[PDB]
Amino acid sequence: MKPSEIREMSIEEIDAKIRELRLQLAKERGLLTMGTSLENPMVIRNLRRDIARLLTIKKEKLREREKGKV
Amino acid sequence: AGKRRVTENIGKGHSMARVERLKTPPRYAAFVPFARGGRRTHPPKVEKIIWEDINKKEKRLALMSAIAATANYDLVRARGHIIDNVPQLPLIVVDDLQKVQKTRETREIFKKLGIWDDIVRAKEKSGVRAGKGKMRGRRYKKAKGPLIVVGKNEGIVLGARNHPGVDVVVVDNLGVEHLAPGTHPGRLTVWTVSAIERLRELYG
Amino acid sequence: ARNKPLAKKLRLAKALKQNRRVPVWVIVKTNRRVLTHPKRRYWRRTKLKE
Amino acid sequence: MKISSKQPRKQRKFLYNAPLHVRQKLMSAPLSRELREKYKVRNLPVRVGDKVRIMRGDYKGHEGKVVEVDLKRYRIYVEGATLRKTNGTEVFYPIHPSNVMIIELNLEDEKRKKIIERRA
Amino acid sequence: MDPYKVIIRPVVTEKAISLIEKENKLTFIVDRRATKQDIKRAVEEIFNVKVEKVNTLITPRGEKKAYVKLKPEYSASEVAARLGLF
RNA sequence: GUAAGGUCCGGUGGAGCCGCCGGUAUCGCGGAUCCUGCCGGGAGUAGCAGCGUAGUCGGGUGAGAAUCCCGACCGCCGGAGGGGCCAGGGUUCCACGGCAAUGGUCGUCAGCCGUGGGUUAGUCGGUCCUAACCCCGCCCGUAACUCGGCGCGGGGGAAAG
RNA sequence: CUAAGCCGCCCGGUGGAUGGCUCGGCUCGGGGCGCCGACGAAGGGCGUGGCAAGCUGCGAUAAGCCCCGGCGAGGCGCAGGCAGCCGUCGAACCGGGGAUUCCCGAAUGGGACCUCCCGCGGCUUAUGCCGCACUCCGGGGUUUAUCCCCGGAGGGGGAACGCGGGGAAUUGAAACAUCUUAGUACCCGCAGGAAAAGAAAGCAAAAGCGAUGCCGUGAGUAGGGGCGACCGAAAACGGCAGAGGGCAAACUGAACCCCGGGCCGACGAGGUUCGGGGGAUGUGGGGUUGUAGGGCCCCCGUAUGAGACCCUCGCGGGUGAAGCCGAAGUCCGCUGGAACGCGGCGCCGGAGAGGGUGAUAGCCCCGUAGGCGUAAGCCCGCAGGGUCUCGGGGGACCCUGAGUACCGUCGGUUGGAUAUCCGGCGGGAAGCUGGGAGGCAUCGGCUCCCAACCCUAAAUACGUCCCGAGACCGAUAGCGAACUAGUACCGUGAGGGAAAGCUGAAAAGCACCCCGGGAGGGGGGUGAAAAGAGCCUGAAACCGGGCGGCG
Repeated sequence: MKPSEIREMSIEEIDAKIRELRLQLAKERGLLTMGTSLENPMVIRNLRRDIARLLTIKKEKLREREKGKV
Repeated sequence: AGKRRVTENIGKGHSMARVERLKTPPRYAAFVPFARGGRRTHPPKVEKIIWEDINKKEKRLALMSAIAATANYDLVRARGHIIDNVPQLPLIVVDDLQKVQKTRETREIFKKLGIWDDIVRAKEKSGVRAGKGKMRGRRYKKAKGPLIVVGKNEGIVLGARNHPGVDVVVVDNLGVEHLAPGTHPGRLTVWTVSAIERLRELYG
Repeated sequence: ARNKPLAKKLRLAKALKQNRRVPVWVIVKTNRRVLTHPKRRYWRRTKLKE
Repeated sequence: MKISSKQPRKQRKFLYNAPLHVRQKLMSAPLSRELREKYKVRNLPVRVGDKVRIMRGDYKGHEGKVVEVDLKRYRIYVEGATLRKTNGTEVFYPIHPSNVMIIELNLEDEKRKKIIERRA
Repeated sequence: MDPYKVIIRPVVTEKAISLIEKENKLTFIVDRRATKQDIKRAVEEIFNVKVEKVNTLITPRGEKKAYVKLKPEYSASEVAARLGLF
C-alpha cells in the first residue's frame, strides 16, 4: 500500500486493515511451510512492511489530533 | 609491536631451547626478536635525528656558486639539457615575460626563445619508475627542464606552471635545489631584467 | 539436566539453531569462497561455552 | 565528485566503496560528434534506451542498444556483444561504459533533459 | 497480549493433521510471552469458535507451541479449511 | 672477475624493470639443545592379546558382506553387563534417504552425513517455610573504597529437610 | 640386454618459496572535532531475511517505517544463485528531522542456583496507562509516624590526557643498611572537552619589574648525598598569548530573592501587581585596598552631557549539508586476444596531481586548475524598544578575614642545606597608634608588600574519532586481526589467544560420446594462454618413471 492511500482513511479503518493484514500474514506463513509451489515469495515481506506503514501513519494521525486538540 | 604476548619460559629439562612460549595451545614461541611475530631487534624510531643543519654563510656561498654555474655552457650541456638553439647563456629576457598568463602564449614564447626542445626532452624522459613507490603514489619519475627566474610574479607562474619540468620561481625565494636538482648543477635557466637587477643588489 | 531454567534452555536453543551447515545457494553465490562458519559444533568433541 | 586526495589507496577505496548516487555519475560515456554539436555537451551517463557504438575491445565498430546497466560492477550490456557457451547459449559481454560512444540518446526523462540543460 | 499478535503461524505436520482430524485440536506456533488465557482469547476472537482446552509447550528451538482443543459444537476441520491447512 | 659476483644463451612466465652520480636503511646467515612451515629414514614396522578368549550353519539385501538383517544351534552376564533415575551432556531422541570423511579392520551399519519431525500437567517437581549461612539500609572505622565490623530494620537461602 | 643400490639431467607428483599486486597496517608538522546517562547510558542476552548458518544492520513496525531536500534509472548489505518484488505518484543512495525501539544492565516497586519471576496503590467498563529503590535539597499535610504528597538532584560509562590521597620490590651502589629504583608500578576518590594554576603579606637591591600557564636558556649551575653511587632547581633574559574581577566589615535597614498567576510592553527585553516559600541570627544597596583603600561627616563642582549593555514583534548581509558547472583525439598504418605500445598527423592547458578503463593514456571516464549553490543553525549590521554607569579636596570618627600567622617537638617530603613544603601533638598574638618578607637567630636602618574568603578566557595536554601526508611494511612483514578477529579455540577462575589474500579480458566455469557402483579416467569443446575452480608464477627438500655412467 502507499502512504497517501493509507493517510486517506481514518483510524478505525486503519485498525481493521492492520488486523486483516496480521491474519493474512499468519496464513501466508503457514502456507510457506505447508506448500512448495510459492508463486510470490515476497508476500510476507510486503505484508510486514504494509503493517509497519499502517502503524506509523496511525500514530502520526494520533499525534496530529493531540496537537490540534491542545 | 611484538610486545603484547604473555609468555612463559619452559627452561631446561625438556629437550627444547630455553625460549619464551605461549601458555595456551599450541604454545608457539613469542616476544623474542628471533621468533615469528615477535618484536624487531632494532626497529626504526621516531626519535631519530634526520634534520641536517647548514651554516647560513655556507648556504649563501653554495647558492652563489650554483648561480654562477648556471651560465656555464659546458656544465649545462653535460647535465643533459638541450641548448642547441639557445641564443646565449645566461638567457636574459625582458620584463614583459612576467605578465604572460596563458600556456599557449608561453609555449609560443618558449619556442621562439629555444627551450621548447628541453621541455620536450623533459616530457619524453618522464615515465613510470620501478619499485614499490607506485603503491605509495610515486608512479612517475619526472625529469627537470628549464627554470624561469623572475623578479616579480604578474601571472607568469600561472602561465608556465603546467609545462613539464618547468618551475617558475621568484628571485627572493630562489634556493640551491632550484638551480641544482639532484645535487647536479648546471640547470638551464631563464632570467629577467628585474631578476638580474635583484641579483646585482643582493650579490647572493 | 532434567530440570532446566528457561533462560539456559533458550541459550541452548540458540546454540542448537546456530549449529548447521552453510547453504548450498550461499556457496554458489559466493563462488566457493564461503564454505563454513566458525560456529560449527560436534556435541561430543567441542563443548558449549556454558 | 570530489576526490582531493592524491593517494592511490584512497582513490581506489573511494572507487570501490562509492555510494550508488556517485556510481550513477561514474557511468558516463562520450557522445558522438553529431550529438555533441547538437546538444553542446560532451558526455552523459548511459541509460538502457540509448544506442551506442563500441570503440574498444573485440567488438569494436559494433552498434546496438543497451539492454542492462550494472552500477555496482560498473558495466553495461550491449545487444550483439555476445559469447557462445559450450551448450550453444548466448551470453552478454560486460563492457565498461568508457569504451563506447553514444550515437542515439533516449530523452524521455525530464531529469535527463535537465542534466543536458545544466551542462549546456 | 493483545489478540492478532499472539498467533505466529499454524503447524502443518503429520502429527498436527492427525490431531486436527481426531481430537478436534488445532496447533499454533505463538508468541513466547503469551499465556494460555491469551491464546484462548485470541483463538476465540479470531475464529469465532469456543475453546475447550489449551495446552502449551516450549520447543527445543525456543518457539512456543499451543494445542487448542475446540468444543464439540465446533469443528476444527472447518477452521483448517478456512486457514488452508485442509 | 683472484673473490664477493656480473652478464649472455635455451626453456617457463605474463607486466613491470635496470645502468651511473649523490643520499638513505628493519641491508647480506650453517649453527644460538634458535623461531615458523613443509618433507624424509625408523616402516608398510610396533600396536589392534593379557582384566568378560564367541561364534557356526541356511536364507535375505546390496555393484560390493567375517563385520548389516531374520531363523536355528552354541555361549557370556545374571546382588550385575539386568530394571529405575540424579548431577553432568544438550539433540546425541524418531523416521526416511546415504557412505567423501569419522568408527583401531570392513561395512549396505551407526551416538557419523543430509532431509523432515519430536518434549502437551489444578494433582509429578520448581514455585511456599526455615536450617547452616549470605546480601542490602542505618551506624562505626578507614586518607578512601568495590575494604573491615557489632548492634537495629529488611530480604534471600534445600529439584533427596 | 645383471638384481638391489649410488650420482647427474628430463618429465610427473607433493609442497608452497620467490616475483608482481594491495579496499589493510604504521608514523607524522598542520587543520577539524571532542563527552553519553533516571526523558533510563555504555556493555551484553535473545530475536529478526522466501530460500539465511557467520559477520554487519535492525527490534515483535525487527538487512526495516514516515516527512522536506540533493541525485536521476535503476535497486533488494559482505555475497557472482533460484523465484519474485520495489521504482516515473521519483526508488536505491545521500544531508537533515521524526516513529518503533523485547529482556538484562547505575537497574530503580520486591526477588533471583540461571537476562527469568512475584506485588501494592490510582485511573480505566475491560483491554491498558501511570506511580511506588536508597541518600539528600526546596515545600505542603497529618496519623507526628520521618508516615503521605508536590518540585528537583546524585548513582553508571569514557582509549589517552587532568586533579586530590595511599604507596613496594627486583635493580644500581660491582656485597649492603642512609641513598637509588621512586613519589615509579599499582590501589582508592573526584571532573572536563580540556583540567589545574592565576592577579603579590611576590620577584629583586646602583636599577627596578609588575597575574597565571607553556616553550628556549639559565644548567648538570646554586645545592642535596656511607659528600659514596647518584640526585637537582628557581630568579633574570629572549618568545607565544595576554584581562582582570567579586565577597566579609565600616554605613543603611526589607528598599530584597525564588516559585506560581494576572496586567502593560511585541510574543522578547523591560515595567507593575497578587498568593506561597525565605529573610532583623540581616535579603537588598555600598566596597575590596598599602608612604593605603573604603565607610561616615564637611566643602566645591557637575548631568543640559558622554558611554556601556539587554531584546528582536521586524529587515539586510555573511557563513553554512547532501550537491552543480568545469578545456583538449578515443584520427590513419603495424604488432597484438585486447592499445594506454611503436611510427605519422593534431588539440587543450589557472587543468602534465592521482585513479579506473581487456598493456605503460594530459586530450575515453572520474577527477585536478579555477568557480558556483545550500534548509536548519551561527555571526554581523540597520531600525526600534529598555536598563544601567560616570567629579575633586579635608577630617580629629569607624572598618580591613583566629585556635589563624607564628613558636617547640615528631613523622613524611624536598636541591632547600642550622635557610623547602605538608600533616599530628602541646602552646598561641597584634588586629590600622596595625601586620608580614628580604636563605642560621636577634637589634637598628633601608626596600617591597597586605595572608588566614571566592571566580577568571588565550597561549598548553591527549586522541576512543575525522581531513591530509609519507626516503615506513608489502601477507612468517605491517596492529594480534588486509579475510564471517579479539573470531575459532585453552583454563573452574582471574585470564590466555591463532591459522587463513590472488582463475580469467569475459564464466566463455567444459555441451555431447566410450568406460566405471561411484570418485573419476579417455575423447571432444572454451579460451591468446588451462590459468579447470584441489585455479597467477610453482623454487628447495622429498617421492615415482625415463635416459647417461658405475654396478
